[PDB]
Amino acid sequence: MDLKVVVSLLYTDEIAKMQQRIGCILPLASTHGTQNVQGLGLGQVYSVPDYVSMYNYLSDCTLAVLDEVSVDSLILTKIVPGQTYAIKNKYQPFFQWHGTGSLSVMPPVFGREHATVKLDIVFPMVLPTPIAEEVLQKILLFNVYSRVVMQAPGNADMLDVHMHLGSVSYLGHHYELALPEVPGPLGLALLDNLSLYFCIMVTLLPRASMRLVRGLIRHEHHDLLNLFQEMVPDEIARIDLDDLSVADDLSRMRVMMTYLQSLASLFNLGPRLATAAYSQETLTATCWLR
Amino acid sequence: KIHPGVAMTVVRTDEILSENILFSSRASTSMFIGTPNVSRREARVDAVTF
Amino acid sequence: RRRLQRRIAGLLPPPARRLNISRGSEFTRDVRGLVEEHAQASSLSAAAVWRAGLLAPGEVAVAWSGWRPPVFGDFLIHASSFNNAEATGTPLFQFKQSDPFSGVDAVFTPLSLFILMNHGRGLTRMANLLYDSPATLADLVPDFGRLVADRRFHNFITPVGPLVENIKSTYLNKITTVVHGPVVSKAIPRSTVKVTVPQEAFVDLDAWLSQPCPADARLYVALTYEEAGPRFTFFQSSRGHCQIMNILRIYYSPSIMHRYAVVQPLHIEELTFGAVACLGTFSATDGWRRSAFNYRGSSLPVVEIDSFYSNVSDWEVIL
Amino acid sequence: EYRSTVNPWASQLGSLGDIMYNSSYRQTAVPGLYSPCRAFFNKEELLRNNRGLYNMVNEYSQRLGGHPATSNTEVQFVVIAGTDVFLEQPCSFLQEAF
Repeated sequence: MDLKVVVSLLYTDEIAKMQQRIGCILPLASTHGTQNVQGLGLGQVYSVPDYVSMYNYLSDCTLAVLDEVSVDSLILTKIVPGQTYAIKNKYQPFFQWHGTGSLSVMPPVFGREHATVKLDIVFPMVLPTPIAEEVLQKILLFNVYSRVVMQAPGNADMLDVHMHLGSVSYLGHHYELALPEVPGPLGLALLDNLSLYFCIMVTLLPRASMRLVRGLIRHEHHDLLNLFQEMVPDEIARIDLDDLSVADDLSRMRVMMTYLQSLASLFNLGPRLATAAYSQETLTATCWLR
Repeated sequence: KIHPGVAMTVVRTDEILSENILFSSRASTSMFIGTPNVSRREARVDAVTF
Repeated sequence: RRRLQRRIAGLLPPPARRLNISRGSEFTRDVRGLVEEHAQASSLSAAAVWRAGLLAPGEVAVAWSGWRPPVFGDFLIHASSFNNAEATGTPLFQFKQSDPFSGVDAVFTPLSLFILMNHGRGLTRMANLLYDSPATLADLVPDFGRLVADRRFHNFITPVGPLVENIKSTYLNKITTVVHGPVVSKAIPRSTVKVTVPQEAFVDLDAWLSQPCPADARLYVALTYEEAGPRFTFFQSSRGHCQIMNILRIYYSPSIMHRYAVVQPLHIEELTFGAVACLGTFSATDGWRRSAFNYRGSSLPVVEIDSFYSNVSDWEVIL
Repeated sequence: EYRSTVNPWASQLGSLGDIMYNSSYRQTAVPGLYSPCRAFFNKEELLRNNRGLYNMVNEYSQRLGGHPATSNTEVQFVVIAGTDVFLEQPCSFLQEAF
């Protein structure tokens, strides 16, 4: 079918800055012919930063590679799950790609100033899946460990969480990170709410697991495994309460199930883009929607 | 700089950038030429590859 | 504004969905125009290319149809890490090497991937016949035993789907595999290709249970961790992925407490009992015709999933 | 015919000149360096020439014969590309050294 999208709006250094990234992708607002500036990628959501809303917005709208930049227009083609494309790793945090590696799109956690073009347009980061999940874990534990040493200095140390969190590793590629060393408490940082979801679900997991095992074990034997895996947890989490207000317990269970499912849909990185044959000499890769 | 109790035979190798002479007789092989055939092997949206 | 009428004339006609044929022996031009799907490989003449229409944008049309063009990922492997008597239709598995700049990848067919499991502890007869030395394969993974020992072997291997063409080079073999799309060969007589998986490694999950039949019953791979060396089994099923994880847990229910009884999980990473991945779909009716596979000496039983549609997914852990 | 070997630290079976060199030559070895005496020591290469002369020379010219070494690089690596390198070597045929 017809795949082009012509959006209307620049000057010479803007031409060079947009020409630097003529192989990258960004989301749109709608799959129509003509659009405005505001319907382009990550502009209306990222300017307080918050990760989960941006991942929801990235899974919300479709995606598009851009092709050419004129003086007053940006010729760009949206991606459809039918046929394949050719995109580029032209992002300033350079994660080297590999053959038949699935590519992800996460909202930019590496600061505004790296993946941007100041006119606004905010490009999302493209990087492979094990690097994606490992940088998710190593930014989340960095968040909670920064909040703990902002609360209690005797629980952890700052260099104790930079010998193991400032670097990601994938097939020998030992990259570094731009970690925000001064987040500031009471929220107000990026990934401030995802840690705030993770802690609540890891707090309500004992009240969930014990209630589930005690409710499942009375139905005598559909399976042995619910009592077979009663030995693998510690007995500290076994003998916790066995009694609470079932109004309060049910409300806690419903909130933990909702936050668990939203968190588990977010830990799945989102729009998974699959490669076929990467060529580092050309910085291009065959890719299609999955 | 005294001799130890053992002797050594070094072994190396060498690269001779020659310029060879392939000589064959007339009507040795009987080659069979096929018709050229084009085929599409990857069809993206920016540039197809033949 | 009359040229727009000619443009909409050039843009209108869809593929023919219905056709009121009258008799069969007449063979009208209209039913031929319904059934004629354009080719992909033709002789090299500009009139012949024009009738073959390969220059048409995206999909083939003589100067959309529910059909997808296949992609062809290319790989490079050392000649000893692969046997040139492999079947055409066999799925392959890439192991990611640890060097940052690699160029030469490392691909394992399940026959070759078997001897990464047996050495260190019929089908194994053929796997030792084809790939004679395990030492020529025990080094493509640098640290196999440590990687099994912490149970992060599955997230290092991504399946790449079935094989198509093997230009039998001397030292650095170049293979072409379909990572996605209709699995069809690139040959001048464009012959059909059937994906084969060896029979002892492949247990059906339909007749393992012994009214709703869909058309697309998928094929699942599964790496499992055993204390007797890890195993690669394959699975045919006509269910959803939600069903495939539960019925695979019930299928692996002896092996989990087998591993629990023999090896206590001392650390926190041994608890992963392997994972699964959809290798793609095929026809649920004509599926899995048996066949035979001869090397020069012997013959293993082997299934043949015919007219396969490759679609890889990630790993979802069994537990 | 007056002495079996002229040195007894390499010509023997489990000798020093064999046990530090005659591992099985692999292209997929993680060190992968080029050891130039491996043509004189690999027993499997020492018994690949067990065939008579005609099928030896046809198998010598029909492929890269045995253990070639790379050019155009700084330190000599064993041959791993194989597409653009091409060379014959008589020391993988007559098993001697000058």
